[PDB]
Amino acid sequence: HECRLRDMTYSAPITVDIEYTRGSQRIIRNALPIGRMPIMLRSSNCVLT
Amino acid sequence: CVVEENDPIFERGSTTTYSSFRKNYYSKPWSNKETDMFFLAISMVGTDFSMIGQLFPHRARIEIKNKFKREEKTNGWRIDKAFQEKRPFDFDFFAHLLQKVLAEEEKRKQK
Amino acid sequence: SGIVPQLQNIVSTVNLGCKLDLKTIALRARNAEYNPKRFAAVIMRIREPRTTALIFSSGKMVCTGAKSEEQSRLAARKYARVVQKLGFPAKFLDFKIQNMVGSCDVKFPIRLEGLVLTHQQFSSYEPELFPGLIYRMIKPRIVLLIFVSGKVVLTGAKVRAEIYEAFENIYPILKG
Amino acid sequence: RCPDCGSTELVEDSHYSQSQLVCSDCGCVVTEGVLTTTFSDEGNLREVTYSRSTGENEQVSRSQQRGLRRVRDLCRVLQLPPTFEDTAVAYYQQAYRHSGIRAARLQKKEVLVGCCVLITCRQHNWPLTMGAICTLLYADLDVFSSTYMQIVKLLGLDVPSLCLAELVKTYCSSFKLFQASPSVPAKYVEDKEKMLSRTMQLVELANETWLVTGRHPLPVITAATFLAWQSLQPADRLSCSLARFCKLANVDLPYPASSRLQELLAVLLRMAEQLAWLRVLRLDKRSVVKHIGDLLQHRQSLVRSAFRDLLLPPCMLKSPKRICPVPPVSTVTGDENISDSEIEQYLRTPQEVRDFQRAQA
Ligand SMILES: [Zn+2]
Repeated sequence: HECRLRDMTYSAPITVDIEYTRGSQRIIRNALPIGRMPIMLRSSNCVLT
Repeated sequence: CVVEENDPIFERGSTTTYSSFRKNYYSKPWSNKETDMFFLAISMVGTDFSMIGQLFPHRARIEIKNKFKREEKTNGWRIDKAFQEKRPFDFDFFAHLLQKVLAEEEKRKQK
Repeated sequence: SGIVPQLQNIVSTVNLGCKLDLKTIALRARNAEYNPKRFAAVIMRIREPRTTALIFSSGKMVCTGAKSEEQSRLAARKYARVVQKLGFPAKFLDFKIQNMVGSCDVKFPIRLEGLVLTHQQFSSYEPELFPGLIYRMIKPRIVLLIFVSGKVVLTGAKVRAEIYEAFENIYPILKG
Repeated sequence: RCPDCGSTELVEDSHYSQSQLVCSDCGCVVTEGVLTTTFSDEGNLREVTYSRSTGENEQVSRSQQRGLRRVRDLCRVLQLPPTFEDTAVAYYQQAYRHSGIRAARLQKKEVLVGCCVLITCRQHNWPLTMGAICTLLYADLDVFSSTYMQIVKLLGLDVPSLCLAELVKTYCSSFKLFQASPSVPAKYVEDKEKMLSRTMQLVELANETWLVTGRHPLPVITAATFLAWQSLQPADRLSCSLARFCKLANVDLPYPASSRLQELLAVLLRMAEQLAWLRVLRLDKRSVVKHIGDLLQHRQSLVRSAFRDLLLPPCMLKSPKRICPVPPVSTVTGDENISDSEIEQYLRTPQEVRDFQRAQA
């Protein structure tokens, strides 16, 4: 309802843990935003369920 | 393709990072007899930073410069006292004193 | 204000009106340093006034570390005499005070945020980089480093009266 | 105006789906009908800007294009609104007008992008430390700061002060103490709102007690949130330390923060001596955190009593008996020359010259 009033989307940010190499050194991650998925109402992640 | 050459390392998880903004340049400390030999080298050669840095393999040029500036700021009286007295340039006995300082610092590290 | 600033550093340049050979003055002098691999000028240090000078082959020379204009003039004349003793027609021409840096203290703490809120167009306060506030007054064009300890450093002036008037003008701003 | 009577009291009033100008005195119209664009043609027509209808936006070097794309990706990775992107690209295009700025290295352009997005976030009350920006830049922070000072001296734009409350709001949320993840025991979990309020009160106490002036804010914020976390449960958290808390929170602890912490603890002591029950309890540096809330209840009178007995660095609080010693007046210069033996002492002897030539032969 707050998203309805404020005229903004109702989405959840995507977290990701990955691994890569910068100087041939394995650097790992734990939580990195990559985007936002719109959350359908009364879904598993929705607060209304 | 390497085989078991690098190990995984966790670094910079993309959180709020502290603003260090400091580069603490590592400077080797100064000993008592090291300060005395630096003072005698100054008195024998003058204020030539290049020559002093050449005959100081255990030190650096910027370290010698910082030490000279600190001495001129704090113990200018001793600086002038050393500059008034003169001593001829010695090479063989200077190398012998360098070896003695090497042995002394080795004994100090053994302690 | 009841407080008089203390001048600490004087910068002044002088032209010798003749060409010099840096290797000659660096080879026959004990207090001279010349390393052309990094810096192509001669560094000399005179002890009695405790000042340091830079000598260039083009004939220009600059002094630093003096406390007053008279001490800077004395150091410049000493360096001119030294250059003349090495077989060079050095002259003392076009002598003018270029810069002066002084320090002082107010003996009370100073809020570095109220100043940047009231004098934003005259200062650039960034505590994340340097603790001291940097104030730039445009009427005398003076740069001031201010600290929470109350001690203030002033620079950019040409005469002692400029430092004095800058301090007496910045004092009510710091007190308020 | 009125063509007949000359009255200039013409009023715009909405008729029955008709716009016109009429005078209120004689009721005569001077201009009726208005021409407006239709949405059927509005969606067909393409908008043209004066940045493109003048020949500009084509004299954009490959380096300027790289710089603006860097600004775009930097403001996008921070998840900033498009208004921030517009303001940042405007600031970049304004700063790129100088000849000394356009002729520079890639490091210079990158640190300029960093400083531009920093100013952009500083404008609309968006706190963001320079460390988090330098982390996303392929350069060092010293040259970044030097270029920042240079460009703020050259342009002289508005630079708001970093707000401490918003910085605390941004910094406290980065901790993982709010969620009961398997990596942290359930005893360390706390509520986000209570911890945020406690940290805000503690950083306000630090601000009013001269602990935000000069020193970096982040160590003070870390000390404040550490004291808050300890006071929330001293039964099971007083035995820990700042290093243990930073290791558990997976956050790089500031080096001076502990020292800052000590100073704050000292302040707490200077408050605990004023309260009767606390001054009878005879607390110490360790047992003072458990009453921090009480110290935050009546902090105003406590800090007033503490200041009626200021804060300065410990280097100058050693009772300086000689403050700014006056140097002796020695502005004399003799007549023309005080002495000439100084030149004889400063010159090199032929033996010394030969030794110098042999040393580095
Ligand atoms: Zn009419």
